[PDB]
Amino acid sequence: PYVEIIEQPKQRGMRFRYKCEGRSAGSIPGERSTDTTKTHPTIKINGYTGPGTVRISLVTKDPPHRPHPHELVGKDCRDGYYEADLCPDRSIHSFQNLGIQCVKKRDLEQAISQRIQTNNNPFHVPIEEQRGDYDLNAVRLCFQVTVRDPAGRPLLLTPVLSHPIFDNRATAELKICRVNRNSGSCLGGDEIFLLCDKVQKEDIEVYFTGPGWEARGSFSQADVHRQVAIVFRTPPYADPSLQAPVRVSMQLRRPSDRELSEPMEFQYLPDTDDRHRIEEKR
Amino acid sequence: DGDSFLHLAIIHEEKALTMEVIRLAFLNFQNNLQQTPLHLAVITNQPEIAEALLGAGCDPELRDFRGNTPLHLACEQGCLASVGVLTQSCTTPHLHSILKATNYNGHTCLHLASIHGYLGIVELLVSLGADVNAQEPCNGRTALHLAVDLQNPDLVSLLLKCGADVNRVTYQGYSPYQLTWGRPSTRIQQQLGQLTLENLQMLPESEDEESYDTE
Amino acid sequence: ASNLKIVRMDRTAGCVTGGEEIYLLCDKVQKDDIQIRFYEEEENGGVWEGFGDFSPTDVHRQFAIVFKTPKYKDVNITKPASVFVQLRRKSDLETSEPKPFLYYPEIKDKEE
Repeated sequence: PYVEIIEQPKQRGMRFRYKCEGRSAGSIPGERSTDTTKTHPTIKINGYTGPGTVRISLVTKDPPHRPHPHELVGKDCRDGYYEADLCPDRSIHSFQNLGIQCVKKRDLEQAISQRIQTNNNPFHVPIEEQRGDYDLNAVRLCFQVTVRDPAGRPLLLTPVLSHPIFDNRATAELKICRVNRNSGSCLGGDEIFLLCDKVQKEDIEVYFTGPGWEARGSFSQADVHRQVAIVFRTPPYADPSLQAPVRVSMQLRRPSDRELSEPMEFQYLPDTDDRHRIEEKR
Repeated sequence: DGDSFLHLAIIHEEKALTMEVIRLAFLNFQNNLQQTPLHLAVITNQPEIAEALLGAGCDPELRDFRGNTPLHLACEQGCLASVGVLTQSCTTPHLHSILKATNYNGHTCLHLASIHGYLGIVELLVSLGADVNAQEPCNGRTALHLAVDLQNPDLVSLLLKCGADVNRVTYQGYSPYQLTWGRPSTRIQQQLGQLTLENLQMLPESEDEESYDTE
Repeated sequence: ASNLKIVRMDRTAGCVTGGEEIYLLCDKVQKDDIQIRFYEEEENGGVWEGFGDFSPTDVHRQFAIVFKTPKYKDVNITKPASVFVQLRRKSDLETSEPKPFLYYPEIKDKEE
């Protein structure tokens, strides 16, 4: 009897745009989206399946989750949020279309007017719990799912918040300062501590490029220590039966703009003598 | 290689040759790699030679240049036979004993077997008394943190039925689930989300120029 | 603000000879007000004290330290010895929680 986001939206990367220009053209990508593979904000209902509705509104990033002056745009959207029927045949609901339309502070006093007008306040906070500090830098999608009571009452499920999604910053200079290791097995799996300048954990990776080769270092968003260090494991090299060491490039890469830091040489090697605690040629 | 009257015999698959039966204190030292004959038994993958523990081979450190005990070697190589033989050796029931022993990386036999996804070795170990929730010193990760990092779903469901505490954190205060963010496996963030404490699920959000988990 | 905790260490073992580099992640530290103290309780009650060789410039952006292990009190022991390592502010002498570190011998160190 609950809604769980299975595919959080991509946090960094998307630029909140204004109505004057136009509606949009592109929608909020899913967290697992790559520059080639597409995904979208996806949810899943538990303990239930059948008719019903889903409402998706914007809300602040900070605890007192107040409605947000920005207004989701696109299909099934109106007044500022999204609202459509729930396909009864499946329990997983993805949104292939959703756009964050930003409001201009000069008219933010109007946007909020409408918010309470259409009483679009998922967590319904009082008018005194709606201060004037609106972090227009971010926003969080709110999932108001409605269904049927085991009897007849339209059961309104608990509103689930997505990870805040941010706007366009750009521009920072990816710089690798130190690396405790610039050599490892061709079978990959080597842990490496890398010290860098400030980086964002939802928008960073370690790009290992070679001649006609390319892989990424394995690590979690949590392995990004305070924006200035990254602990990850090296990917397997193209040739896993390497007989002679091979130099490869290793760099910081910001996905949202394809930006790359200066390359640092990295030398793959075979497991030869270590793969069996030395034996051959006694 | 300060070989003994057995390494050569050992490396070279031999009968009584590679198994001189005697039956200054009869013993077997180790090479420049700190490998005792028994380590070679495992590395070489010849249980029988190991089967013949005979004089209680190195009962204290019995380690290598990386800090592994023979059983450690058996667990990262994945030889079920050796884990089987090297387990009857009546010493592990002692204190500090192998099932709790760690190499110079603070890795347990359980850790090494989890790292290489040997689901069967992990099962036998926990069965024999290994702490499924034992932590490794670098970051305090349990084998469940490693299964998530290794993105092994088969491994994580197996640590779950072995008693792995879905909660329990790292020196950075992260539950295994908090390590799923930014990774691929939806299957992993599904079999853990449910189990994990409500406030051990999300990641810190740029707090006071630092953002610690707190623990 | 500047609590003292060792978050992650790329290595938790080392040779008694010392000199081995090590990356250490931690909570906010000031580069000129911090040290890495290695130590072990002794038979007589005193403690062997050893420090990590590093300069303020090694303290990376307030949350990391690239340092070099000190030499162990006895570089010729035959079996590894467990000691403790910890951070310490110079200004008030507070330390992070005592963390286990293993010094092992060097069967391959000098002469041939």
